[PDB]
Amino acid sequence: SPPLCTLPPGPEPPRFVCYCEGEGFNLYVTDAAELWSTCFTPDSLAALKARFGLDITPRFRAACEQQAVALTLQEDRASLTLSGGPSALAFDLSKVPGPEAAPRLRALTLGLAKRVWSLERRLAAACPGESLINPGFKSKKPAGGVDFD
Amino acid sequence: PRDGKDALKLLNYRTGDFAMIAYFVLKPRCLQKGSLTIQQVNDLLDSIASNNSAKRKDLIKKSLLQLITQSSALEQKWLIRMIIKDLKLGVSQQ
Amino acid sequence: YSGRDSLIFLVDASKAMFESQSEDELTPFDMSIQCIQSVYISKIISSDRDLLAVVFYGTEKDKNSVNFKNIYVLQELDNPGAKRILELDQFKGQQGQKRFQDMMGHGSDYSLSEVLWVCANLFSDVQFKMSHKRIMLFTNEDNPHGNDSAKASRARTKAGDLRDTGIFLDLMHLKKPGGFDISLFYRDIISIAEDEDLRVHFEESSKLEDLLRKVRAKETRKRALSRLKLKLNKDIVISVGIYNLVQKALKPPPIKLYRETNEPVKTKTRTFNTSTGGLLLPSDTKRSQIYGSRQIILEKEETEELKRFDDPGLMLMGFKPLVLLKKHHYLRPSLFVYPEESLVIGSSTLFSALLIKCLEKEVAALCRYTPRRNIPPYFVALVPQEEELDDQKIQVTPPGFQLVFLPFADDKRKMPFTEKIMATPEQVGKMKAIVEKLRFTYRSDSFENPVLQQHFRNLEALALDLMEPEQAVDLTLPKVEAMNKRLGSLVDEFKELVYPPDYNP
Repeated sequence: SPPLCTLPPGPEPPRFVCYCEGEGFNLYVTDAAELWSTCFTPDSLAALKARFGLDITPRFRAACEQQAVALTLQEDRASLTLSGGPSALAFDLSKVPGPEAAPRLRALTLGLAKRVWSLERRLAAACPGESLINPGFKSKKPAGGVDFD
Repeated sequence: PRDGKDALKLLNYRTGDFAMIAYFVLKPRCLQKGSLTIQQVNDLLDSIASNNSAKRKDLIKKSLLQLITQSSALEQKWLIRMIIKDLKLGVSQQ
Repeated sequence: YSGRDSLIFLVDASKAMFESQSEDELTPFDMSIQCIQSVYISKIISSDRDLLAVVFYGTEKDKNSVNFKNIYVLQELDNPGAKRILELDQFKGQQGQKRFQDMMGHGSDYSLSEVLWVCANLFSDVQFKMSHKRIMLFTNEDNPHGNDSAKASRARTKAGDLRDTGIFLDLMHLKKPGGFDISLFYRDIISIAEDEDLRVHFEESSKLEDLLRKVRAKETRKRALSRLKLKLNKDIVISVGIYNLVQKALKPPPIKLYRETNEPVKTKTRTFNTSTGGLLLPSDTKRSQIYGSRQIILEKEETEELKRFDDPGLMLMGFKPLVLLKKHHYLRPSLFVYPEESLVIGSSTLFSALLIKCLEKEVAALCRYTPRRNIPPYFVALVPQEEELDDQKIQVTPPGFQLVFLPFADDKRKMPFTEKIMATPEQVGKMKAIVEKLRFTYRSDSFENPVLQQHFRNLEALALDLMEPEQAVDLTLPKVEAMNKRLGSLVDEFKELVYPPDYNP
């Protein structure tokens, strides 16, 4: 159950959708046309964890369920604020190239469709040739001699 | 078959008596009507006892095979109980 | 396959089996007797170490180890012989049919559970190790227990017990007036039921024709001639077994019998001094060779030591392209080398790697071969063999190495000098036409040894006291009649082109 959230989630149609995957895990936020990813790396991830004293996945899921995620966009930069723990955590993202992202949107759409189908289904129910005389010896055809073609 | 259910049941009788297990095993195999009289059964038992005294198990095996092949499952169970010397008919010897 | 083969023939003796529908058609009982006799002959020739038994059920008289009624055990499990064949033949004819009826009887009730029980008892009475336990049921009836269901359940239970034990049963259904329905009652008794063999059979079983097909050839079980050692290096070593996929067939050795009583006679030999008249042993003898006037004396141990170069086994030397292996450089039949793995672990993987690499590179491994101690070494070539299987996944060429002996210089002989004479194109074309006319497909088993077949037939005639031995047609003849009829005028044209008129070959 990969956590995800939408903004706005109220009666107004959502504009942006945020999620996480592959815990090179990077938070992906998309407007269905453009994307923003953290592009985390093991060294950068370790440095961030040390700075914040650190898994973020449980906190991210708790915020998404409680809709405690704050978005900000400015040109190609995006800022996320996550709340629910002792101290809110801030993350930055840059506009990932479109050519590299197109497979990402395709995979996200396919996974969303699969999840929709699965969750709807779940909610609905709620030795020829062996010689007979000598076993173990293959039967042998009688000698036909010379049969001209 | 040594590994067949009947063999293990006969061997693993929790050393529901052995006679009942033997009767259940022999029910699908034995006949419906025997042909041995009381005198023949007594003679076979006497032969088995004498051969056991004389240390000759071949004759014991032959007599047991004859008894098995010429009696019905109920007869086999009653013969087993008689050999074991434990009937428990519900009425005392007195 | 380790052990012997046990076969029990169950021949039903009901009234229906003793009646023939149409004229010029042998009764099913006689057909079963002939099939049993043919199987006995085939077992005697191919492998006489097997065990065969004959049991009749449904007869008035009874002969069993338990005294079961309506069952007769004509022949207990024992090696086949001429006496049993003659006993079976005694019932072959109509007079034999009458003899069987008089001394055995027919038309009596029976239980399939009883016959299965006596068959199992017979199987359990064999002290030898039995590799295969088989039963053959000759009966034209398909619904024997149609008037009783308890007997059907007893037979089902007995068949299940036999199947669990390891007994393999077949039903050789015979011709019936109405028809045979295997699916009715016998479907649950046969060890293996084929989907095709489900419809009603209005004719004889196909297995009968195969059984009646007599086979005259000794069958030898797989056996390694020698578990030798292949040494790529003084430290690298593997174990490989040697087999003879092709071996010359020799008639059984004769035996000396006493004319007066026809009993085996023991043959013994002795050596003694003409002067002392005392027995001598090989250790009290010397070997002498005379060259002109000189005499050379060596002990037997020294003579054995003469032909001693290296320990028995195979020693690798190198790899040679297959093109250098001449087809005409043949000295002895080739052998088969296959990894053993029962002596040194990890040899199978090395053998497989070597095989695949040699196949890829098309290179044969040259080696020095010493089959046994005190044997001069020879040079052999191991050619990799690719596992070849024909349709329906039946192996025809196993994977391994083909060991071919490379002739030595002494083994080669020089031919006399001859002057080459090229043939003109017309004569070559005529010969091509003749060859194309005489085209024919060749297979490894397209011919039979006439001498061995004739010897087997003569032995059969002598043993069974037959009037004459059936002449064995030999396929090794060239049947000149058909070749002449097919060639036509090609031979005359070729003779005119090549042979001068005043030649008279």
